[PDB]
Amino acid sequence: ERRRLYPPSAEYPDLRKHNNCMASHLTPAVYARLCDKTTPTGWTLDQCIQTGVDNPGHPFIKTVGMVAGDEETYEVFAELFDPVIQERHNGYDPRTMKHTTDLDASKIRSGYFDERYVLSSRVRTGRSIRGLSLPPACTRAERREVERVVVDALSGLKGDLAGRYYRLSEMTEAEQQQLIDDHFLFDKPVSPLLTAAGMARDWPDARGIWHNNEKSFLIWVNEEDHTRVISMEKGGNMKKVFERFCRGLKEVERLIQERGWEFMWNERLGYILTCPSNLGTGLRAGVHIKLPLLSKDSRFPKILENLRLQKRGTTGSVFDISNLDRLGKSEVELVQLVIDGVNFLIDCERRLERGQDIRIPPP
Amino acid sequence: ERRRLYPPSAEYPDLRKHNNCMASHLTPAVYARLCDKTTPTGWTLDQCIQTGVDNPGHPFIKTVGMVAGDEETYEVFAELFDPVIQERHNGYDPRTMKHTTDLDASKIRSGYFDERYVLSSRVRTGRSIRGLSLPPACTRAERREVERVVVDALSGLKGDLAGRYYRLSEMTEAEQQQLIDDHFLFDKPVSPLLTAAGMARDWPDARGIWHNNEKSFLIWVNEEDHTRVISMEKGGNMKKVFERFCRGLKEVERLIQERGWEFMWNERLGYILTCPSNLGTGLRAGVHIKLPLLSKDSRFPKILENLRLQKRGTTGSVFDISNLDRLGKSEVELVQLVIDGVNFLIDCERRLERGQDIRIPPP
Amino acid sequence: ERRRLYPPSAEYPDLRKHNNCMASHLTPAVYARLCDKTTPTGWTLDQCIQTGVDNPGHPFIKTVGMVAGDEETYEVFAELFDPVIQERHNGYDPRTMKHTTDLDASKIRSGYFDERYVLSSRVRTGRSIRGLSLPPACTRAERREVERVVVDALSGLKGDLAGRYYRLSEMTEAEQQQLIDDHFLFDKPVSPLLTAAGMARDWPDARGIWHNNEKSFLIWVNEEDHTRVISMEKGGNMKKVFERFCRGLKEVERLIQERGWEFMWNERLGYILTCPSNLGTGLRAGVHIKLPLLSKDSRFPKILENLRLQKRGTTGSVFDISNLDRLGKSEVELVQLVIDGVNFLIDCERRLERGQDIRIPPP
Amino acid sequence: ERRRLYPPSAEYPDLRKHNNCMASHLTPAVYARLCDKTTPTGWTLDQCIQTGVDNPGHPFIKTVGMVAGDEETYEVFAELFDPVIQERHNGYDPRTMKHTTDLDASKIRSGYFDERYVLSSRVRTGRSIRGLSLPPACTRAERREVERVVVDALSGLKGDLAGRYYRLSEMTEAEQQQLIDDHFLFDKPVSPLLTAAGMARDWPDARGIWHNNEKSFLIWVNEEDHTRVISMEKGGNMKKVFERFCRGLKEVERLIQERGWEFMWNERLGYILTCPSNLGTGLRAGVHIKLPLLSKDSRFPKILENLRLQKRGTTGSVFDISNLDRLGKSEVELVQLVIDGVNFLIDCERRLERGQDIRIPPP
Amino acid sequence: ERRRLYPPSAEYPDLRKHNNCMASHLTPAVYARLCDKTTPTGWTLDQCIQTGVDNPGHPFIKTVGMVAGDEETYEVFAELFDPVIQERHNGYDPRTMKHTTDLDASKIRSGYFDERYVLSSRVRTGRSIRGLSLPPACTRAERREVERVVVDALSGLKGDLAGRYYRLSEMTEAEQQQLIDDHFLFDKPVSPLLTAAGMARDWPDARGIWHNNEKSFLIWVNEEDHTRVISMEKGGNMKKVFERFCRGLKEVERLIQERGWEFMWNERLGYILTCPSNLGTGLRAGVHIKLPLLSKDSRFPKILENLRLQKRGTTGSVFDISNLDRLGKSEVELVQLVIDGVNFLIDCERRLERGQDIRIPPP
Repeated sequence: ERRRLYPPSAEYPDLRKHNNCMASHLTPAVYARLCDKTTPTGWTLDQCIQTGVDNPGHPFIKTVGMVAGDEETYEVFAELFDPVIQERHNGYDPRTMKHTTDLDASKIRSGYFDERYVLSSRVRTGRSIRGLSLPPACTRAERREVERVVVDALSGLKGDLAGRYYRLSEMTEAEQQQLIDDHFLFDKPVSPLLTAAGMARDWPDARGIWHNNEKSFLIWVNEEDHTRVISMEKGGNMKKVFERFCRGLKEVERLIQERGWEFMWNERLGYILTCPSNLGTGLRAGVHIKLPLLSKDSRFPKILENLRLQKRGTTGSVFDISNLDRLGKSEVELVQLVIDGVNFLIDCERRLERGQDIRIPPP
Repeated sequence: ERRRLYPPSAEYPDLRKHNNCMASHLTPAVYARLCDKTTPTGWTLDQCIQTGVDNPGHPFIKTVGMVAGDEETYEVFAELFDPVIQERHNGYDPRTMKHTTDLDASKIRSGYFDERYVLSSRVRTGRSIRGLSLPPACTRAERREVERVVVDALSGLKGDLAGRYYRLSEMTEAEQQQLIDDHFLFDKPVSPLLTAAGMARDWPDARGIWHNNEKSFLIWVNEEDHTRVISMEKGGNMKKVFERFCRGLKEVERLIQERGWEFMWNERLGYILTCPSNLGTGLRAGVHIKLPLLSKDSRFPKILENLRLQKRGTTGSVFDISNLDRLGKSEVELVQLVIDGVNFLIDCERRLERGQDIRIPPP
Repeated sequence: ERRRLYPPSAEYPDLRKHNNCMASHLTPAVYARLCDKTTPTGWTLDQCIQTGVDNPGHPFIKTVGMVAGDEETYEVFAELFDPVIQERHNGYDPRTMKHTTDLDASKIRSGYFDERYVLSSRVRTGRSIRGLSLPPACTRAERREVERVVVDALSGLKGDLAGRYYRLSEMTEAEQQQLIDDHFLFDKPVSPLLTAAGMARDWPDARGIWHNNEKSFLIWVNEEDHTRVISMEKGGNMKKVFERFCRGLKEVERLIQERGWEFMWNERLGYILTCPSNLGTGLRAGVHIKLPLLSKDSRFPKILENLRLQKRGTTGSVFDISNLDRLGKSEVELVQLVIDGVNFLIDCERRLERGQDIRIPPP
Repeated sequence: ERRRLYPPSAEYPDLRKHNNCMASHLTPAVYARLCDKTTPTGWTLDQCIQTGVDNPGHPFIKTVGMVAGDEETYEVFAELFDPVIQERHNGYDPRTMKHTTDLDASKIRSGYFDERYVLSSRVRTGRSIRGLSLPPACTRAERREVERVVVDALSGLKGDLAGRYYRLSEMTEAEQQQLIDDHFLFDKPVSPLLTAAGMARDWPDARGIWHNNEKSFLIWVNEEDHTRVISMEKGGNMKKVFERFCRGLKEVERLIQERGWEFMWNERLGYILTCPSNLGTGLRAGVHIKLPLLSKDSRFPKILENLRLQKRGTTGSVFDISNLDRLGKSEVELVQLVIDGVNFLIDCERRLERGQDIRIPPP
Repeated sequence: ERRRLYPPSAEYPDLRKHNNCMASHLTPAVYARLCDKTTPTGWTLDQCIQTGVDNPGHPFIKTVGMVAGDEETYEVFAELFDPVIQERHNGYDPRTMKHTTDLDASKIRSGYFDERYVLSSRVRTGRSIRGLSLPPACTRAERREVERVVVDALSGLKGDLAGRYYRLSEMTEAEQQQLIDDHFLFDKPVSPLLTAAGMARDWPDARGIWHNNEKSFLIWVNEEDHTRVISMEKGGNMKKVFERFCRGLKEVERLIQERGWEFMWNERLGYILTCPSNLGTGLRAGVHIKLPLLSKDSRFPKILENLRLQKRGTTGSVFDISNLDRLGKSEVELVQLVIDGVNFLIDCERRLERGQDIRIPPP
């Protein structure tokens, strides 16, 4: 018409007191360029950066501040998304570098941990369906559809990979309590970032938990991403949980492809997930390890950072140790790196108990 | 094209375990009719009912579960909004009945309260600018624009109605602390209903507080609605706060009309506000009254309900008493009703202290 | 799209210190309603009121402050234009009242003035072509087209109504000087209202003067309106100039209709002209009269206003006296009114010279 | 449809008696090509060349005759705009040559003038906001928005760069008179070129003057361009005014970028301004110098032209001397050139007072 | 866009020296109204009136000057077409009056003519297919389609109504010569009106002649209208030719309706034909009568006009006499009127041969 739209800079957010990657990498020129662009489904830049805008963040804990709604979001708004990935994934370049996926689990070697040192071992990743929007942008119908696809695929599961599916909509109090006792049930998201991103709409509609009979295979349906798969065990046996995880993943992929649905996947980004931090693989191979003597030493965080491992709470000297680079390295490579780090910390703790000096690994 | 959209019932929310007015008055036929409709600005039915869907509500505390984004929202989605107004406003009919606005304040009579019984008196309402979207749907540019209009209008304020404007974006810690000490500053919304409605996006951008020099006139800018105006005093003098409130309101209205902006207003709904519960007038004429003997009696809530008054916390026998019908009665009529109720409770407390029997007013 | 337009009140002009009819009759509601509307040709409300906005006006001299670009302008923007016509034409109502046109000139009676009292007599009106835009909105091609139509029509003029056409584009200095000596040439508009209205664009392209051989018929082509026709004579013989004017007008109308073009004309407005002040007829039947004794008396302006006559400069006691109501009365009725006023002033001056008392006519 | 548009040559203006660069470089082929093209905002070629068409110009004083409304105007209508820039900027080629901007002010050397010779020194340029239309095409809302952005940016100014902002809309008579006495206030544009270009619409709405406390920093808001910045002092100290100018410019740029707005800027054109004559830098570094003996000599204009300096009125042998090439050379390079010319004229005047012969500098 | 279309009066034809009904009933207002309108198929007003424009006509022989291209042409351009029908059909009013069709042929009574007086008798009308455009606007594909439909319908003809179909495209010279000898073949149209109307495009493509075995039934395919049907005989037996004509017409109509095609027909206009003169019925019941004594008398044309009969060449005192009102009267009524006129002329000639005086019938 003849009326004038608001200038692109008139919609520019106030990012003076923000400390997330979105605010750091957002410039007036990029916002002006990407204000008009829109994904085929309907996701806009403002909806992409709403989580970063509403949450200023805090120093010493830097977040991404961005979410995605579709596969096209990483392409329509690629100009802003690429530097965020660059800074979040230690310099990984989506412009030219190509991600490699290796989920065979036939390359895992050794990696058996001491039972006293390691109490539990987990392998966790996420997946999303290609034809349906991401949790920030998915409507109620699409959230029902992803649940239906996952339930239909997981119904045809046999062998040790056998279990049931519980819907939070009609979850009874007794089974809810037993799931809480098993530390498998997920609550309504309360983090301000998730709520601002729109990952808690329509709760608990279309949200479900798929539980294996052996209590080793866990599936969360559209709580933070379309599917969150976990293979866990009480002990230090990473090879068995890794092979169970890969068998379940390939079985689910084959079943959904047989039904006609396909996982989100791109050559340059890997497995597409809603949060740009979890990209490529989404793997967090964690370990609940108790190393009091090593935790006493102040050089322990530096040594952990040298091998690209991070520590988090479960404290009683028991911590969860997980890898860093979700994107840019193969899944089996990530598993090998995390088991190597765990073994290095195990022998360091053995030396500390014996009093032997520990050599710092190269960064 | 040739592809099929998701059926309107496929997007229908799961309202089996919801206890808000939105879920009560939502039917598959209405959702099917209003799924395609959209306000000129862009507000959809799903965005209208998202707050109700995400918040199931609780029995004995019934909420509306709906919000509006534009003036057209009450007209584009009128079919669903009308029964909600009907049930929320004690049977007020927006189909045929017309709201009457009387902000002259020249009809207030008597209504002077005892200083010992009443500690404070407040008159509070809300206003919104016609050309800009409501807080649930307003973008950053529109939230800046409403703030600019209000600040420009309130700059030209003289007499006793003189004060300053503090932006939460650059509010210093000392003045923030003094505002907290004055119980005037508003925090970031934490209620799940407000957050789900989208009333807490972009915080604290474009949010401000306008404070009178005499500490009697308070303006909140786009915290829950475009403008929240309060005239308060420490005592039981309702006529002075009412006249100050009306003078400020008419001065602001004249100033914005001089600048070219106009308040949202419809004949059938009154003053348009984002929440359908606050409609017509948005008045909450409150009183901080301490009636221990009356509070001891169990018939006190029934007596309060007879005169259409409600009690809320500030306890120490001190309660805030406010009117009920925001829409369907004139502003001066609401003030007269609330002062009549306060005087009735005052004489009831006097009788109780003297031991005299109290006659229950008709409902 | 998803971006937000500027609110209609954001474009509202600052009319605090304006004293034209446009500012007086412009309200935020009307501007909001008519901001989106646009004539088929392309004329907007802002272009209609630009002349009023740029020119604040002065007290004691009130202007219209509005212009039109097309015939649809009086219909597309009728809501704002109607009150302006109401106030400008002494209460004429375009909503219901219908204008009557009578250009026969067979009803003129008496109206012969004294040669000593009256030095000159003029009959002047304006016309516009239906298929072409008004001077404020007409482009260069349309301004060429109106000139071509008028020149082709006036070429086929015979009898006493015979003359030539001079284009200001190639007007030579000698004929320009002789036209100035004849007080017929028009200069480039310098009034701020006309320049702001856009009536001086592309000068002197497509502007011309058609001059009769007898120096009695004058045509101005698109200087302020499409055609400005004048029939003038040195004396007090109104019937001859009126009949010459009507003969020329009907001859030109018949010729243009023969060629295929038609004058702008509406039942409720009469002859459409660019300025809303000149509507219905556009007649200014003027007289250069010298009445020193009457001009000395201070009641002369009131007496002139009683008969609906106005005085203007040509002073030496010589003034131009013209009618007031362009719209709402028939052309012959306007001529009768002006000749009646002139005769009344003539007999008043005769009485003053003889010393006789003069009776004030009813208002 | 089936109806025929007016041919592009039917709209071609009559430029036979025009002597501006627009008429010189306008050809029927270019007009035919660019008649249909339109900037995203709505600026057409006819609106670009209206100023040239309405003003034929005069020999010995050649004007540009063109204006721009948007940043896209220099790209949508680049075919016509490029030769105008070529002829106006001494052969600068926007097709291939790239403009270089250097506003550091750390390269200025020497350039201190005698106090008796030089009475005042000024550094003046213009800036425009990227997201808002140029003054010829900007609507009322955009003119308000540019003023709001500039006022908000200049509010956060400290140090010696501290001052107030006066709006001409509510400028009181006393401060208006004192601004006139300071020769800082700007009047309503009366030049026919500016009025025809549309640079005087809506006066004095959204027009303001920002005045430093030290009376050295002057900002004009949307009088001829979005911002007109001046740093002036009474004396011959060019380095201090240059450093103050650059500090103010970079502070304002940083503040607007912090708020989210960005200055208009292109690699091939430099800083975008409405008039094509003022491009690249818009710098007019002037000096009020009194050289009677040099002014007596008839070779003085040639000597001034040799160094690319021009003379203008303030006469009493006092003239304002300013550079020529706004575009094609760096800002610091322009300052160095103008100070070199002033020093050359100073030593020439010293020689003339001493009677020494003066050597003519190379052209 | 922003460019201006040619005004509707700029396309107005020069009808000063035209004497057809189209020019008589065309006014600038009607042309302006109907310039934009267009039939669903694509027929415009200019194409409707091209035949009238190109052919000025001649006094004493007045033509219609209009053609139609579709059934919607009589409705889209009804405002201009209606007065033409009014004047052509002796005051028939298509606005309100409804045409009645009676093709039963069971109401014909008497009407047997003398063999010596009458040499031949013909009944001729035209028909058009509803789904295909009229000859002025029909393309090559539609002209092929009408021929295919007519040929397929007429193939299934038995009894005395049996014959062949000859295509002019491959008509051999011998059969062409024999058709010429039978005076049945039609040549390429040479009348300027038909050529200007577009009724001679693509000749002789899709043009054909269907000839009965008994040489009594003649069909012309898209020569001037879609179908031209004739039933002729050598003698004065009108009842037999009328019944043969009606039997053939109803058989063809039933056959085309069986195949799925339907004749053009409207309640207010009757059978739709391309030329507005031939409307309602298109009947021209002619008779080749030789009345020398009556032809000698000068009152014969007036007497013929009294009964609504017209005379035309075949002279040798032999003339073709036919009815006038194609539209407004029933087909059987037209046949009765023409046979009554022929019988009246027969008895008048008998009286003239016997010398008896003849009484003039009422007009």
